[PDB]
Amino acid sequence: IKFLEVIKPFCVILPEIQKPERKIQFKEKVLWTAITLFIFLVCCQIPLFGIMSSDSADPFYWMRVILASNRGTLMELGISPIVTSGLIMQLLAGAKIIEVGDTPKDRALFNGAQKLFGMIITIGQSIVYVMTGMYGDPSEMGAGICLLITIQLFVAGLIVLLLDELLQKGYGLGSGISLFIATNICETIVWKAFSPTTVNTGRGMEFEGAIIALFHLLATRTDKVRALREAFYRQNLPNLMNLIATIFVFAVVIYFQGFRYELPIRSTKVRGQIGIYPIKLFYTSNIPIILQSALVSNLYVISQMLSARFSGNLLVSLLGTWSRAYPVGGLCYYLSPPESFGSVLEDPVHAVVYIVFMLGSCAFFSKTWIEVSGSSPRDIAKQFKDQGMVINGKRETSIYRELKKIIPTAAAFGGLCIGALSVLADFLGAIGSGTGILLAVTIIYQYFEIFVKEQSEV
Amino acid sequence: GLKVGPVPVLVMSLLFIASVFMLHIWGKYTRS
Amino acid sequence: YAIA
Amino acid sequence: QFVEPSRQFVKDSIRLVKRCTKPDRKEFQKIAMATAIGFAIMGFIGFFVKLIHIPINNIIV
Repeated sequence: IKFLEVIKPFCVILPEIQKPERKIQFKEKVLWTAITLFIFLVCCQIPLFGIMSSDSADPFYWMRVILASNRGTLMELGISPIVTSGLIMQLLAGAKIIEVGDTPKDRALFNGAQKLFGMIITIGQSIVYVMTGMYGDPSEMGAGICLLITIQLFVAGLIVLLLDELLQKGYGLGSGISLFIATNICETIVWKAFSPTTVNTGRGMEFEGAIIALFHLLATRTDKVRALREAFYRQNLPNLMNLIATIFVFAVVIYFQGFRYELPIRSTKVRGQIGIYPIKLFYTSNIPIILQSALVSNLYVISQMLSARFSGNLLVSLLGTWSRAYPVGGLCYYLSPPESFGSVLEDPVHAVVYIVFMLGSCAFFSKTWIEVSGSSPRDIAKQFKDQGMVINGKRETSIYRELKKIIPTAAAFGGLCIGALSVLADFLGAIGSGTGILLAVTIIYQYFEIFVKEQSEV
Repeated sequence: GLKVGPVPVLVMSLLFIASVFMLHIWGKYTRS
Repeated sequence: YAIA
Repeated sequence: QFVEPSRQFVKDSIRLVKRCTKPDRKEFQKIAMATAIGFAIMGFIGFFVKLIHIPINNIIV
């Protein structure tokens, strides 16, 4: 322990959340979760003070769903401090610079180091965000205004880590990453259905919310048949078919989320402890969706930055050609969903490649994650040996072999299945999209599975 | 170090939220 | 996304 | 010869699904209601937070 010791004085200077005196009941853990997400939601509606012009094209638009970010607000960075600092912690632990340990004083030191790097990432990303050209020109903005925006994003990033740690310490129902990602996705879907925002294009005033539009169209046009057709088949604004597609995808993903292989196990050390070890089809809950989205979104940012500066280069053009900003050629084009059914017909190769990439990457990410997160059959077999658990119909030596048959298939096929559901949601035009809806369903199921876990104990 | 509870975090979060509102409210008055 |  | 790895994967995936425990009607509505409640809590709290702040942002900003 050499790296954690030198930064130890700098770790304790940040606020920490008190460990609960006793376990909080699930009733009040939901309430603190609701309070935590309410604070995050309020912070993501309050714009930064120093913004001069939010008119330029947004540079990080593709991570906004997976970073729980909102451009130009206090939640501009979103959960980026949590994701990046946690990544540095895993990379440092994986490469043996630091040790996570098990001593309560060592775990607190590990938490303090993660919080310290979250501030470093928050400050580093705040400067990068300012210099990207958003909020206006930094030279015209001024040193004081640019510094003030960094201060606002620094305290906001401190709040996110404080809110994230609040959920982890035992007051909430999980992590800030899962809660804040799902909260924005659920907020977006409800907004597309109930927003009172109205837009006029000449024909009249039309509500942006699909359900509000249906009631407005029926009343204004006196139960017109065309009003129902417009409410369901609206291309300019969200329509009811996209909402029905959203509900259909929710139902289908929920059905496959409940798929599980139930291993009948007994304990050999302490006899009488019998139970079921479930191997879910979605073995990796939503990591393949996050890993795929992060890979494509990060690749999009790199492609646009290289296209703007080093335009004309063959390698830059191969990485992606951009024409709002959407890919039209290069590698980034084949990683984007088809625009419409006509787009599939005119370019059948891109639709096939996108489906193959979406299924292949999610299947590959899922099977790779189990070899990193510690859910590989060898690591699960070791946990069985540590707890003395064996499978009913199999010998004590044949625990890893049976796990080798189920877990690698569950990860690879589960990632492929969760990759296909995102395509189906995208191809059906579901409000929420493929990544967002699948993220929302899987995160909510993690909260439901906590409820049944606490209920089963009682 | 300092170990605050869940309620101080809610208060500090609302204090920062109010401070940013004060920045805009002051900004409106100092520019108009 | 996660870039240190 | 990528056909054999793909053929084995399909056979293993088909075998896996047959031995998985599918949600019943009772199990489906328990997760569907939980997801609907979870979606409603996050979706509608955020809906009103965003709706409240539109006049607030206009007045303050």
